[PDB]
Amino acid sequence: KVFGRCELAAAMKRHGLDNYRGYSLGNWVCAAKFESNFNTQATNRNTDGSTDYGILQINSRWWCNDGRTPGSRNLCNIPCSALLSSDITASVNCAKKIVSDGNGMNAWVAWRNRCKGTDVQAWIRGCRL
Ligand SMILES: [Cl-]
Ligand SMILES: [Cl-]
Ligand SMILES: [Cl-]
Ligand SMILES: [Cl-]
Ligand SMILES: [Cl-]
Ligand SMILES: [Cl-]
Ligand code: NA
Repeated sequence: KVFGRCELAAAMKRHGLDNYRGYSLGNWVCAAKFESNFNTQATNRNTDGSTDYGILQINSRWWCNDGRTPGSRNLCNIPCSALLSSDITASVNCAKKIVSDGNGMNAWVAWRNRCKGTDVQAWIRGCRL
């Protein structure tokens, strides 16, 4: 599913991401924009052979099992395929674990480089929520 900007912002808000671990909603929408362009089916293979899945490009090295990342962990206890669903639940719940792990949203290198320090509220402007 490719989400619209306000649609995703509403869906993330319904799933408990507004102010989660103190990150306003615009952080989460900005991160998804540059990670996936709001496409739940986005995948990309990393240099080391692991693969990132879904609207927030969650990595099989640490977070999910795709059966093809030898020696990796599955800290969200999900198949990576779960993260491609039109329903964002699995992605959201796994993102909550990730952002709770010590490094906050810096885990998303695109968030650090493109969203952090910026006017992230712009990302939810004009949306009804
Ligand atoms: Cl947009
Ligand atoms: Cl695994
Ligand atoms: Cl959803
Ligand atoms: Cl933090
Ligand atoms: Cl990253
Ligand atoms: Cl509300
Ligand atoms: Na894994």
